[PDB]
Amino acid sequence: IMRVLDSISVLGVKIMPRAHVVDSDEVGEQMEPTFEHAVMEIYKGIAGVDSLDDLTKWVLNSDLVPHDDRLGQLFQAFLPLAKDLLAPMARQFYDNSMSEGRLLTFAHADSELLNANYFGHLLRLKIPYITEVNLMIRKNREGGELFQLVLSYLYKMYATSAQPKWFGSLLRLLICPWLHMEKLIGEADPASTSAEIGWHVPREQLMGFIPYVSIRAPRLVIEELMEKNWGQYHAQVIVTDQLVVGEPRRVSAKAVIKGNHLPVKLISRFACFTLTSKYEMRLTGRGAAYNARLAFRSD
Amino acid sequence: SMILTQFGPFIESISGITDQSNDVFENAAKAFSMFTRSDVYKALDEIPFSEDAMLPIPPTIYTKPSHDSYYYIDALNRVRRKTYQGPDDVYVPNCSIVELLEPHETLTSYGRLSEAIENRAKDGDSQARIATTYGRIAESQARQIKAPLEKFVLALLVAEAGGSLYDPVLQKYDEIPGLSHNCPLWCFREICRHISGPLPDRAPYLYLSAGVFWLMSPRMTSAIPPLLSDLVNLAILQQTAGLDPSLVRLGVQICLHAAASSSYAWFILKTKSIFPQNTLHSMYESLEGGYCPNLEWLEPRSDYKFMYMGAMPLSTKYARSAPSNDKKARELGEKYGLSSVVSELRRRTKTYSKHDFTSVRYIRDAMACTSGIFLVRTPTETVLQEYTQSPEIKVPIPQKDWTGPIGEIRILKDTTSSIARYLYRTWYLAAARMAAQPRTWDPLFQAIMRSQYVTARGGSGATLRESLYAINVSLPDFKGLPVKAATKIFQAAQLANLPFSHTSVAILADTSMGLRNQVQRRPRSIMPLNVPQQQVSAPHTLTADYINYHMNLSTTSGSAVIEKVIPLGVYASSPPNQSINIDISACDASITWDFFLSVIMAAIHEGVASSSIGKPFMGVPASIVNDESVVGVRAARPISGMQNMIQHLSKLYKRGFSYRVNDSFSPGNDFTHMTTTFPSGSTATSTEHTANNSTMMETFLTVWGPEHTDDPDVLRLMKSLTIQRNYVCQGDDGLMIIDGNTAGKVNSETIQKMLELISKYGEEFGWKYDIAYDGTAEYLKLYFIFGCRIPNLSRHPIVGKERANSSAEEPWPAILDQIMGIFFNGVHDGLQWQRWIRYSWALCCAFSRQRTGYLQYPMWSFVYWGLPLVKVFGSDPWIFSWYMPTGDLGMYSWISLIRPLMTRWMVANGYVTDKCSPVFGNADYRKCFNELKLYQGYYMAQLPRNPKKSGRAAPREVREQFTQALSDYLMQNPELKSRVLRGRSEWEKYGAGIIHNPPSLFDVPHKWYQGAQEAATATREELAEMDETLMRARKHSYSSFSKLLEAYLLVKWRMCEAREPSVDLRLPLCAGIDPLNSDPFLKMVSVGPMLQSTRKYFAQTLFMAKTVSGLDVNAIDSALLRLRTLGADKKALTAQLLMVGLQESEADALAGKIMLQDVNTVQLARVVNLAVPDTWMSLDFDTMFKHHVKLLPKDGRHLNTDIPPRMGWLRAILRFLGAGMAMTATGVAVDIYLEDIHGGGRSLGQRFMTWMRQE
Amino acid sequence: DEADDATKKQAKDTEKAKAQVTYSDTGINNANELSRSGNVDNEGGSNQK
RNA sequence: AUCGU
RNA sequence: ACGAUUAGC
Repeated sequence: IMRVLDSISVLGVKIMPRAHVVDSDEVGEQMEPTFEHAVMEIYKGIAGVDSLDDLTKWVLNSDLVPHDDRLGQLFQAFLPLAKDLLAPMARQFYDNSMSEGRLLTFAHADSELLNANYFGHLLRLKIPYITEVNLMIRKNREGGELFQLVLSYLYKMYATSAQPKWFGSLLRLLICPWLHMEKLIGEADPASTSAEIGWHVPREQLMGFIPYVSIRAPRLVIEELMEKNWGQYHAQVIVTDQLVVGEPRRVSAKAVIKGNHLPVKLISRFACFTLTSKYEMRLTGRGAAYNARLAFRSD
Repeated sequence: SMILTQFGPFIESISGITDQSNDVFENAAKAFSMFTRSDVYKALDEIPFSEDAMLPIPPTIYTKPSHDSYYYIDALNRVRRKTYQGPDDVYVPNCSIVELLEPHETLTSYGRLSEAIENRAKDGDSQARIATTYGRIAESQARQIKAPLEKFVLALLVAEAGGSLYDPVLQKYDEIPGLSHNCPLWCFREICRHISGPLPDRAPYLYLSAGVFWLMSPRMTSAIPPLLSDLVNLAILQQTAGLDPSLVRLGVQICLHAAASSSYAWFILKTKSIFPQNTLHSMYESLEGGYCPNLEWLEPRSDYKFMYMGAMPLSTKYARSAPSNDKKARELGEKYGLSSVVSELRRRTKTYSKHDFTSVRYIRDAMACTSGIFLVRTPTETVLQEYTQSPEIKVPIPQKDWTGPIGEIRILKDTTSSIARYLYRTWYLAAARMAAQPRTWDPLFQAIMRSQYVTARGGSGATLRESLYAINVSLPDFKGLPVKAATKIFQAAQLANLPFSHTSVAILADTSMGLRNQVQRRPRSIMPLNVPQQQVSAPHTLTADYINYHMNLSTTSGSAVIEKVIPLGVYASSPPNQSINIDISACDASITWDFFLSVIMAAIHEGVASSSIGKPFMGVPASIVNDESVVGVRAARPISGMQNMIQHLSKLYKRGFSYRVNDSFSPGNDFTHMTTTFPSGSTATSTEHTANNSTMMETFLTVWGPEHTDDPDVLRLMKSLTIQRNYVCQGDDGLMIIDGNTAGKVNSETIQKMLELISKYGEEFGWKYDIAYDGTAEYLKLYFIFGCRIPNLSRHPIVGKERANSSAEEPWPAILDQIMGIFFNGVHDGLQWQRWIRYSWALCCAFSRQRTGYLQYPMWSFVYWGLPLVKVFGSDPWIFSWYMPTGDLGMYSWISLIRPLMTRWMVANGYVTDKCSPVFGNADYRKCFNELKLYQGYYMAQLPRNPKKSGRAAPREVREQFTQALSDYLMQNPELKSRVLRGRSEWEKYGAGIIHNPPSLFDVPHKWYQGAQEAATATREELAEMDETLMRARKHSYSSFSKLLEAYLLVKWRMCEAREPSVDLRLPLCAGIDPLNSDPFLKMVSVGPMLQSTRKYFAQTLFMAKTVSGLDVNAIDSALLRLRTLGADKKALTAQLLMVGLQESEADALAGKIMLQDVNTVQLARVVNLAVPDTWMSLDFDTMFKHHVKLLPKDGRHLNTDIPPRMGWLRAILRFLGAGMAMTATGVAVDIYLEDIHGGGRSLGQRFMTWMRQE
Repeated sequence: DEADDATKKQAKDTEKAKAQVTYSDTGINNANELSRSGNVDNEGGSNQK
């Protein structure tokens, strides 16, 4: 789905590239023992097992259906690791990712995001397909396939009790509105329709526009957008870095919103926009903190 | 000796040596006012100390590192302190501060935080931000004292200059070592001397209104300002309680070790259970005697009916069978370098083998020796440490055990194997029994419950307006008027016309922060929810109230020791029936949406379904929401208003909470935080906490327990007790009672195994029970051993006061009120009565004068405030006790006690008048009282002690639309408005102004406006008006007293025979009271303690259980009783009750009932403004009011004390008139007989009626 | 003690805190039960030495 | 939380 | 352009 969503474009924008997206394994991949390796070494302290394969045999019967008592016993050892070895690092990583841009984050369990104090919209999604057989066909996922099945069961039971909506809602929200914009203003002039919003650091800051959202809409819509006051939306911007390797000279910035957030009905219902975007300043020297405000520039 | 030379007469006045007059008091007050701090320290240096007062001082308190190596900057541009010892090392470091000081002008030797670093932090430097955060945090730590400490030190010096005091009852001087044996005071002097050094100034720091100044010196650190207050507290407690020197020396050693450590607050938090765990938890390893109360509390349990039946001797087999507390105590003493103190305590504890007074006093001293200060830390750190923990659920509810979603709620099928089924069943039955039960639909009930949360206090209105404007809906604003714009009343006025659909967006708003410090405990953060967010959680708190009222055995007790369940602790601490203390650690983060809220919302949702269709609840219309309940088909399932409430609350609980933190101690530290902890400061928190505690304990005792146990004896024990019989829970804490069998007390091993089972059981759903099995009882911070209360002195500091923000302190009358509160707290804690009275008078004199001209309060005002007086008019010293009623009754009591000597004293010196007075005779009491300033003090004490910023000028029609908004908000249902209009109609028809100000629902908006305007800063003109009012009251001359006091003085009494004892004289009921403390011991032995909870007994007196906020039930009942006594037609009472909002039939029936019935003395007393003083509420006053005060004289009817059959309510007033005298005098409470009424019963009743026709 | 050990072994075999089937909570008094141990020799003496 | 700076 | 903001009982 990431590969498919990467190759999606309607107007002169990219909807969801292979960026602005954090993989579920990416939260715990950057540790000296990974979380997968950490939970691999769990047969120690459990009687009657001496290896990961022995643990998989002991916890899974011939039916490949989990034995309730044994898996419930094993969760009592799994949970302390997920509540002491993962949660602080996950919180730090999520906060860092939120600081340097607005990104869509994928996670395996609801409690994984909740216990890390994630600051964002929480969506629970399910797919029609059977995930267990997909795990059983996949290979080389750092350990045994039966280990993957048991670990998936552990994350499933770890999650809280709440009804997950279907993936169709999010996918339709992400894709469908843009096609109507292509139908309407695809024939229209590009520069006349194009518009964007971003932070505006004042010129008299010796050592700038950092886009926040981009709106593609008919000319009348953006003309209506112009006079709306993008004020009382302050943020502290820390922008110091070597150039991000890129098509244009562009350094990366870090903005944190202190006041409220942008209401979507304040933007429009007649105009589409982008859900995720990275932060980078449009232009060297050192960096500092500037209390900037929003601004709406167009052609 | 300079203290003697400058204070000679005053010590003799307040030590029972000579008479106590006003001129000496005023001269001493002036001398207190003009007394420099350096002079205080010189007088301190004049003290000729001795050995036994000297304890070595480590050299490492002064030499400390800097602050840079303790803080850092993390991601998101936030300032926080790096930790060196675990995750709790987030308190104030003990590092030096000298390099951050710039000298202040007008005095060279003092300085404050530099403005250069402040600006360099403001514009964005990192090190400057760290330095200013450290400086502000140290300022906040140093600013935790009521008043400049030198005033308290000087007051102690003046009070203790008197020496030993004679005891009228014991007929001997009190053997207490003088100031030469005061270790903490010597430590204070040594620390001040070492810090001051060559510099002429001697004060380490000076405490101003807003901010304090530091005396720069290389030996100055940040641990000094709490250490000084701690030592002064210890010295005052030693002087006023007779603490033995050894325990105080140990406490000072602990305090110095805490100061010398890395962090004072962190060390004192880590070592806060040294004394209570070595002494209270380890006595009576071997018993040989003593007496314990033989309490027995009746089978009616929800009413707390306790009975006392003598005292039984202690057998040898009633020793301490609890597991030994030696290993962990020794390990803790070894870890923190306190081995000597722990060893001394353990060795000293074992020497007490009899349950006499001495052991209880030793326990009291040990518990008092702990350090009581208000711990402080940066808000961004308490937020990050308290709101990030989450529960650990090891066996969660299986996913297959739920169903399709009813909107955002899934009902849990009763086929589940999880333990949540019983919780769901209990909450479901509670919700159903609520919904069927009919009082929840009368409009008055809805109005009351909607006005519960509308209070003149902040509720995060800025977030509300931001969220509500995010949807382009505009709310009115009010400008130019002086009301506060950051209170929930403002929000209620703003949310009047708006419907629920528009305001439903604000439910998901981000709550603002709150904070308040606490003694020897980490500070608690509080999140106030906006008005609709309080509104949406009404069914939750209501069904929790139902659970706590009917299903379980629990209490919702009050704040003070007087309004608490003391008997239950006395019963649970008796040796035959040992008890278990159960506490839940971090209950705020305990309940989340995974288990508890998930079960509870569904239980409430389908609890009300089949009982209330339609019939919208308060301000929440009914609505429609689909469900996918059964297999594939989905219905529309119309829901009531309460269920829409539940849906909104369920989305709020499922998503979580957003918590804005914008502190002031750290610049550039504003951010937001998402947390899953249940909100504190909401309406429903404590009720649901207690309900869940009771339900989980019950299900453990029933189903989970026996399913996970093997031994037969533990099973026999577990099948025997249930929460309805022996379990009492209030919020976080709880207490369980194990009753004794025929063969003594239950075996300890079974209890230990059961506690292990409880610990195992609690971790399944994310709870960590903090269980202590020590043979004692703890509940609501009350300590009992062997049926004897123990007041924790250190938990009530004398100089401490919590302050979260950096706001300036209130003016001088506020500190007067605070001193009076300190005296009352000392009264409740049982100090040495003579010494405590003397020290209270010393503080009284010290804080009695303030300049602007100068203003002074004559002593008599302070006497009217309730402080007893020692020796006046040449009477016997130490003749009045502090059970004196405060207020008018109190003046009457002592004046009538000492009247025949007052007249003689007046006549003996130049006060003679030919006119004869029925009260004082031929003595010119008018001129004498005017000269003595007694009238001036009596009248000035009644003036308000806060600026009259209420009533400030406001532009018109703006206040009018404001009041209209509150009126519309209060009364949305037309029928209630119709009731109020009717009540006014028949009130105009019948009331005819018989009572001047009848309470009504239309005046609630006015009271709310006044209260909302009150919570604001007062301009200089308001303070000027207040001082002018005090000056005018002082300068004026008054002809006579108030009408009530003159009416009281017409009554004469006689005291023949003392009561027979009600408690055995060898039974220790409470610490601090013993033969060494004659007055409280004799008072309690003669009268007796109250064996019934005061809350229910006071509740049964009221006619109406509760009323709308902004009105007083006491006021309503007083108006009703005035309209009975002053003759009025029944219709007047019906109109009044209609104006309160009661329905016409019920109002008529209640008025008819009230017309003819008689009521107990308390309610009748309220008719003339009399209530039981808060001091008496610790004793059994009801029996004295009923039996031991007899209106019939001891020699039959006198034809003068003839109460008419009309105005029969006079008996209650006479009962308090007698009881005040019976309780004021020292020694044994004495039976008191009515003697004479001057003008006659009918004349006195006419005087009371002509006063009632006022106000 | 040997019956208690058997009960614990059954509890482990069942994977619960308490086994439903127990050999120690039996209501029948069985104080005369003797189980073979190494205390007594074949001749009838005790193996103190 | 704008007239205090 | 910055600034004297908070629970419930």
